[PDB]
Amino acid sequence: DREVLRVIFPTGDSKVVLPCNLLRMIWNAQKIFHINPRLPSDLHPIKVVEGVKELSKKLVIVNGDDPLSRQAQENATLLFNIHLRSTLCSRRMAEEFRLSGEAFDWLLGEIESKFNQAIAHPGEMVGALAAQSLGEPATQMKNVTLGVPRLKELINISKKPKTPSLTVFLLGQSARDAERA
Amino acid sequence: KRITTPYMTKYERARVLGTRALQIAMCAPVMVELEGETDPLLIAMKELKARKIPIIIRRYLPDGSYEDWGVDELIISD
Amino acid sequence: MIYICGECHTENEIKSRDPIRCRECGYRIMYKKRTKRLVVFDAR
Amino acid sequence: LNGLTDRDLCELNECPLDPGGYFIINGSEKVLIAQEKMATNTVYVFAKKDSKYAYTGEC
Amino acid sequence: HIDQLKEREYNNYSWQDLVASGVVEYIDTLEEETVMLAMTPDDLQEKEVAYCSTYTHCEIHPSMILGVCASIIPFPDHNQSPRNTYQSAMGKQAMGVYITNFHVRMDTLAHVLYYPQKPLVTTRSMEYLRFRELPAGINSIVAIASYTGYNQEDSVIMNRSAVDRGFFRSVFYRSYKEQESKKGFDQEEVFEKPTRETCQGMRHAIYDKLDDDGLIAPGVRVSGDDVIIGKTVTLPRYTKRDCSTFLRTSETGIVDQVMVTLNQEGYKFCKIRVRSVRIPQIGDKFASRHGQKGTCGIQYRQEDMPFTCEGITPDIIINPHAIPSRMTIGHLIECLQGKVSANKGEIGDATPFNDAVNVQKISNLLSDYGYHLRGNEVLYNGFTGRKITSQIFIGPTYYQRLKHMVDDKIHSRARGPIQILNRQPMEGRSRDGGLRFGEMERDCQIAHGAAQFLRERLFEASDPYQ
Amino acid sequence: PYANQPTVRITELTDENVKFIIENTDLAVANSIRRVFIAEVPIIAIDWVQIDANSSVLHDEFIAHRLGLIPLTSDDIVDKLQYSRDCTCEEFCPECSVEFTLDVRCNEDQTRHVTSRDLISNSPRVIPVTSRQDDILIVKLRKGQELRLRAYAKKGFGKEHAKWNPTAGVAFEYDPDNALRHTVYPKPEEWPKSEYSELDEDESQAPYDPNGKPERFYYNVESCGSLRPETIVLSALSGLKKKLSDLQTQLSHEIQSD
Amino acid sequence: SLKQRLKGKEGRVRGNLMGKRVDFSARTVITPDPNLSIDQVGVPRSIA
Amino acid sequence: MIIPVRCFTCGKIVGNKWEAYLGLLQAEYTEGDALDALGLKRYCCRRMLLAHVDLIEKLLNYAPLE
Amino acid sequence: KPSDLHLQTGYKVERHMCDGDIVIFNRQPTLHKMSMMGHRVRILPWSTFRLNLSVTTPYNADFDGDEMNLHLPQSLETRAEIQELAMVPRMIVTPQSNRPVMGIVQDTLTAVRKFTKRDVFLERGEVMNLLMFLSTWDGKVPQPAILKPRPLWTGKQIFSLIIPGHINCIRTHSTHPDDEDSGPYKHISPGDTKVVVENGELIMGILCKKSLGTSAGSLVHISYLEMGHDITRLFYSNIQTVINNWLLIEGHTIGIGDSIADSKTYQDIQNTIKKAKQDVIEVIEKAHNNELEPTPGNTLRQTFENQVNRILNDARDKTGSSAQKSLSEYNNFKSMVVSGAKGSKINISQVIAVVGQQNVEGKRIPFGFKHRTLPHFIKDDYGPESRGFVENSYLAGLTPTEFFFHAMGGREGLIDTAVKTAETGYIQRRLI
Amino acid sequence: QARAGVSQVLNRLTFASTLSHLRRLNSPIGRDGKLAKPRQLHNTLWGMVCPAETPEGHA
Amino acid sequence: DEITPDLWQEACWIVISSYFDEKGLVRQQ
Amino acid sequence: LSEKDVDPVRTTSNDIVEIFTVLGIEAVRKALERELYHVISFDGSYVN
Amino acid sequence: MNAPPAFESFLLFEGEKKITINKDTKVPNACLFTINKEDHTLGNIIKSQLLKDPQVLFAGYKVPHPLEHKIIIRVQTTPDYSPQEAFTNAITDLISELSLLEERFRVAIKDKQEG
RNA sequence: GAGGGAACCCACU
Ligand SMILES: [Mg+2]
Ligand SMILES: [Zn+2]
Ligand SMILES: [Zn+2]
Ligand SMILES: [Zn+2]
Repeated sequence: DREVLRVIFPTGDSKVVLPCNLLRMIWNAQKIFHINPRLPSDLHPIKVVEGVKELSKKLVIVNGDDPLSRQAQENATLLFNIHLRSTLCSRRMAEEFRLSGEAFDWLLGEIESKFNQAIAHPGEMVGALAAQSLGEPATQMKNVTLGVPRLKELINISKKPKTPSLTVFLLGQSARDAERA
Repeated sequence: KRITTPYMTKYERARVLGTRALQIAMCAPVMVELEGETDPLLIAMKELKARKIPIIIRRYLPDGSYEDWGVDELIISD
Repeated sequence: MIYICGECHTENEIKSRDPIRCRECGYRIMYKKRTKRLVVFDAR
Repeated sequence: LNGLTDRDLCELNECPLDPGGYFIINGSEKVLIAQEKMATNTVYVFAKKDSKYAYTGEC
Repeated sequence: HIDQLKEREYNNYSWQDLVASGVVEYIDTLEEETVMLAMTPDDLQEKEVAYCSTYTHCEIHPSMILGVCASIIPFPDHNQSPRNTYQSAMGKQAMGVYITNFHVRMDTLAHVLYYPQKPLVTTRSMEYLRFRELPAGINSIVAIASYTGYNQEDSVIMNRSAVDRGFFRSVFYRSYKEQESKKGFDQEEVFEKPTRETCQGMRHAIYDKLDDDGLIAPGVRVSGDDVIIGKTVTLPRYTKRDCSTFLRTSETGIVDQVMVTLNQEGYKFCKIRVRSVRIPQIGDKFASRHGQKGTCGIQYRQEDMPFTCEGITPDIIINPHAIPSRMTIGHLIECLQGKVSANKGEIGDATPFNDAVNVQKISNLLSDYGYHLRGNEVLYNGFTGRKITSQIFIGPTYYQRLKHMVDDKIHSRARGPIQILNRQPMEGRSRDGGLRFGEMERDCQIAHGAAQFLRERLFEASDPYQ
Repeated sequence: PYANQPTVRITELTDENVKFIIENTDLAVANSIRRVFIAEVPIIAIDWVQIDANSSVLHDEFIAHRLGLIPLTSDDIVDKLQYSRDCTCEEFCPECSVEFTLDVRCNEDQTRHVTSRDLISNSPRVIPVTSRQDDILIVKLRKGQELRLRAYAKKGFGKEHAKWNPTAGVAFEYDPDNALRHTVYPKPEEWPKSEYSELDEDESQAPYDPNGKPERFYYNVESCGSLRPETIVLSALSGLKKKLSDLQTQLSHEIQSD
Repeated sequence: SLKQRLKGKEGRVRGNLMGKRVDFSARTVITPDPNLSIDQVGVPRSIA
Repeated sequence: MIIPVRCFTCGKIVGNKWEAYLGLLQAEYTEGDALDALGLKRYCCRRMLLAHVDLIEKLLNYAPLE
Repeated sequence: KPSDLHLQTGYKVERHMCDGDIVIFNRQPTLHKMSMMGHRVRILPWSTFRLNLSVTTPYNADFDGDEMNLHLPQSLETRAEIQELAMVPRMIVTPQSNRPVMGIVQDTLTAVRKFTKRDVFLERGEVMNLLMFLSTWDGKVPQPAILKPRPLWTGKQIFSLIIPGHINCIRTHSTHPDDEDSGPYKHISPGDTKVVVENGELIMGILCKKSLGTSAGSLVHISYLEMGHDITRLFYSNIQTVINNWLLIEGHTIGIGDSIADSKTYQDIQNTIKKAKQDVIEVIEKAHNNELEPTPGNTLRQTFENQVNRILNDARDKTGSSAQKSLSEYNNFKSMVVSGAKGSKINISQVIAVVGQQNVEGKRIPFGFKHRTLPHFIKDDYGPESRGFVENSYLAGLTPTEFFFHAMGGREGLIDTAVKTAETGYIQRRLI
Repeated sequence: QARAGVSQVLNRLTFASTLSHLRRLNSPIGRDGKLAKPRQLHNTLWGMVCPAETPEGHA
Repeated sequence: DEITPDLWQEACWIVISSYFDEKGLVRQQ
Repeated sequence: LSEKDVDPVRTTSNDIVEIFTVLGIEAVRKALERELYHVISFDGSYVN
Repeated sequence: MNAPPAFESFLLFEGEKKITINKDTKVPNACLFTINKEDHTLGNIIKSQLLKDPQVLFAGYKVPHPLEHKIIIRVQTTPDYSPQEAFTNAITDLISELSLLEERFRVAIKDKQEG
């Protein structure tokens, strides 16, 4: 999962946008179930492993059992399953989050409910929503063209931009040496 | 055989509540034990919460095919 | 009826089918009288 | 109203503070807004933007 | 030259003699490209770092770069320039006495303030605009405070007790014109009091307030459905059709004048001026001289508004948050200088570029009268009597009442007149029209997913047809 | 049994104002007494104007406004006078209103100053205050202009309209040295001392009293002329007590009905 | 012409079909009210 | 137009003080001293006499229609 | 006649609009889907559409003369669509940027910041008065934060009652020092600048725009995500009412004493401006001796102007930073800025220290005359005052050349607004 | 093809309106122009044209 | 005699008052 | 892109038509997303 | 247009009750008194006189809307004592205080006048 | 208990 993440995010930006806030849900479970973080917990690590597996089976975006459906379902929840496994580790739930059995079961139920509440409702007019989500900030907007004129240059496909430009990256020691640069 | 979501969407919730409220305002038989409320939309609300609304949602697929889901067959968690 | 002339300030009896002109000074602008009606102001 | 004093204007039911400078057309006071024309008889040289002439000089 | 101009009435010395003396000179825009101006005669004085020693002309006063409406602003240089432009716009919509002979005039719309005051904080350019003879506002006591939340986002809180005493009360005069037009031999419109026995095409309103000459008379209360001119046209039982002039909708008033004359064509012509007293109301737009426009959000009585230890309650309370992003420091300095001018008895000078007036001088002057030097006062809560923990910046500020009153803008419709061609509702509140549910409203209701509300707006509530 | 025992110290008493001090009472009681000064002391003011002739430059509602704002002497008559809403007649009997007439015609080159002296009341007990200093100007008339009108003045308090406010300015103060720290000065050396301050000239604030409460309240109640200032304060105390008595009556009825 | 009737933002399609005047609508100045909840609007009695 | 009957802020009678204020001004009192002689101690009344524009004198220059 | 007044079951009565009626409320321009929202009618006795304040942000509405449109749904189906799709609490979190659109605003935001500070203590009467305005209060007066010598409640203790449910949230104040988290006092803040909400209780922290505003992860956002839309609606209403009555006690102002800086700060700002103008003259004499280095990609005038603009912008930022660090905790400009209610730090800089450089099309003031900006200058003058640098604050007042160059700068902004609205509207229409 | 707005009804709302309308200049440029150059506060307006007084919106 | 700086404000407003006594404000129309 | 010692992977343009003609339709989809994100997020503003 | 008459701030229309009592069922011994056509005057004095009562656990008042004219006074007492007796004793103590204040003011006015 | 259009100008957010 880490190798997949480093392929997906080559710049090292760990900030993602994901449906269920797992860290805050864990904190919620700690406060709800009065989890003492200085005591040994009654949560078996195998319960963490099998619960994360069953939960990942229970968060379905693409339905069916066709291998095409299975691959699409795996792709649609790849980051969320990676993040769910990285957050609900057996190591992290034992030494860092210290949740109990009841708190872990509640956590799995909460992640289920809050993921299913996040799935897009069919019938939602998302094209108009996108057009109002990209045009409303436009009311609040090297000689690189930027702001509203560059937005107009982008959505009206212009054969001649105002300032066409390249971003040439250099392959080899010419990237380091200024003189062969 | 039914591939659509088991959760009743917000649009289905709004339209089912409006249709049921218009029916109750047009003297449809109420299906919940009403404790003296007059508003047809509140009656439709608590029929939906009691999952006793007698309406079937026909979800049209992009094929032209459709799935008929009961209002009591759906999840009204939202 | 009774119209104050616009410049000479004298009353003129003017009925219908009589052209608007002051008899005293021939001025063409005249103004109606204030009513005798009971108009009531709250002093507020 | 030219040359009249303030008393002479008040006898005519006019305002001595009223500036004048307008016309009365059908009982409506009309002001002529001044219009900014280009100055005449003067040679002006501009570089025409994206035209067949690099520089033009008009009068 | 100054001595001779000091006695302009008794030397016959004037500006033209200054022009003849070779002292002043008319410089236009091309000639100003070849002159070297001194902003003040202090620029002509030799400096330790001499900028120029070849000045050709000098400015008379730099505050003559401003126009008529920007010369009413006190301390324009302490304001952000968009606020100067906004005040230049809104000083033309302020309410005052627009001309001295407003009683003779039959203007279509006229606004006259009950008690216009000259500003306590004037510029020296306001003498030549004749602003202290036809003024357009009142010096309020303004506390810039957060009180009850009803002044948030540009709103103000007015004193109901002050408004009851005539604070910003005004009259709106509206004049209606109508003539007996002779349209050929048949269509003869005449000012006759209409009887239902002979006239058709009425709006079914009472004609009892009309006189027997077909016109209403001064002193009669009128309402939005009432008739003020009774005109009847002769058509080729119902020979006559009622073309009576009705009053504007929802406009209470009293007939102020009726004028009867002959027009250029020799027809009978009448103008009726109706007078409506406009008391300040929630939603009426009040502005200061610094672009701090707003609507009255609430009115509290005198016992409810906060008070100083002298029992001085503000006339207007404005939000503090209207100041910071606006950067209207001229408003604060106008309040300070007005406090000094009202205590001293002077009329404060706020000419833009004046080194003799600065915030520290005004602060020391205000401290000389037993007030805090920065204008703050210990205000007490009007509801509980308790001292407000912060000390409130309060002082006399020149507010003006704008023409944009709420009763001249409120509109509603259930159903009514539709257009002739497309059978959709009409245009504007003057025609009892509907509001436009335009294309972006359609897009927003699409993004909402509300298809039945979209149908109700765009099919049922506009023009249903089969 | 937890009532206060307030004390009164009149420090000044003129024809136009009273300065007094109330001790040993709550801040809420003092503030409500101030609010009843401003809003709920009934006086007599003109509230009904019929204008017969008005040739002046001021329109009729403007004249009616100026007439309503004129103070009328309400001493010992406003207690006898009845509210119009609580009266039995059709409209304006002598027990519920006071009739004034004004009839001024200008036929001289000098401008006629129609003032409050030209209000001819039908009751000697209720007259314009300046008729009991110059007179309150109503209008000015050039030669050829007249003002004929008839008004009635009814009883009311300042919660309805500010013409029934009997007070010019109610100055109110407590804790003049800021011992309670109810207001927090960022720089107390910048702040002028109170009139009622008991501090040496070196000090700015009193030391913070942690167990203190507002208990001494300074008033300067000024009168516009309709009532004597002591009559304003006495009528305010009586009216607030009457309001509390009426509220206790309805409260007792509501308790017994429950 | 007919083309001028149909074309434009003021024409038939945009000015009368995408958007139109509506019944049962009101317009007036807004003022603050901190005593109302966020889902609640204060309405004048005449408009109501 | 004409002097207000009362001060807007407090309600002190100021309608009887305009002619006295003008007479004190033509007796060469300063405006602060003229206001102090009339008993106007709060600046809310001092602005009421100080900032007043008496337009009614100029409206009386027009011959009366009625 | 009463024969016309008879009602059979199945008739329709077109009754007047009453309390609780659902309406669609709208303000042009209708940019996004929170420009038309569902509201509940409440009849109030004046002539305006009274509106709450938190909803002024999605509507982009102030009360400077704004008018708004009310639409009444006419059937029960449209009424239920507005009730279940377009109500204001359902529109709290936008799908555009996964964050709230209603937040806490001007007076409420400033007084929340002044209210949840560490040293705010309320007597018994103040607490009971504030709890009168808490519509989601269980009736229990909490045990005060201080019991002896005198029972005193803190502002955090009352805001904990305002906060609904068991919300858990960690934010920072706008004045949180960056070195503090890696210091010895991370979980015990010396400045009370770390906001912690545990079990719906404000344990520590000063709330501001970063905590109660329209940003992602804020307290109202977490309230929406865990507690729903109705509970968040009550949260907004309770914050506004409780904080407005505490602000009736506390009070908030802005004065001319808030624009004043200390005399040492004025000497420092004048010294920074004199140093910056000396640096500008140094760059001018370097370019005039052909000693200025032309950076690659730029002509010599462009790099000269860039160096001058960098010097002058560093001057504006440093003078402003000194001015806004000299501010006391009692300052009102500082309070409204660090609450985030109204005002940037640049506004403090321009009010107190330096208005700054005026720009026309991003460059400095052009040579409108023959190689002069105004006829009060020598030709070929490239200094600060010649080309639009305003060295005065708004308190000091601008000199006439600075006044005219500031009028040019503001006219540029007015033009930019009034000519960008049409292009943006056409772009939005084509995107739709 | 005739230019409009050269004559206007004189604004009589206050005296400042009257004077401002009687001292008004107009650039005969289309108000829909997206170029900003005639709208800019040019340097040569010093002392001839007010730098603050201009309409908001399209003009 | 040159106008000393303490009299300059009065002098410039006197010459401005002379200009607005003769020319007025609507002189161009 | 064809030159020596120039990275043929990360070298890119802000020209959308050039990227469509050189690299394809999915490449110009990615490039258009990057350019739109740059325009939107220059202000610090975030759109989902 | 939509201007209410001013007498609605203090006059009860027919069919309107002055004071209503409701039981605040959140906690025991708590009543809500809705007093119509009254304002911060009575609300403040009654709240502060109720706060001086040691058997009163809670006393507060609010105006729900300044454009309306009702006062809500919430009173909670110890179970030995009722909110109705608390309200009645608060009004009784206020009337006693105002009576004493009125007679002492009359005495002080007489004493200043005779001097 | 409902009888004009269009052109233009000004203003408002
Ligand atoms: Mg606005
Ligand atoms: Zn005549
Ligand atoms: Zn009677
Ligand atoms: Zn006063």
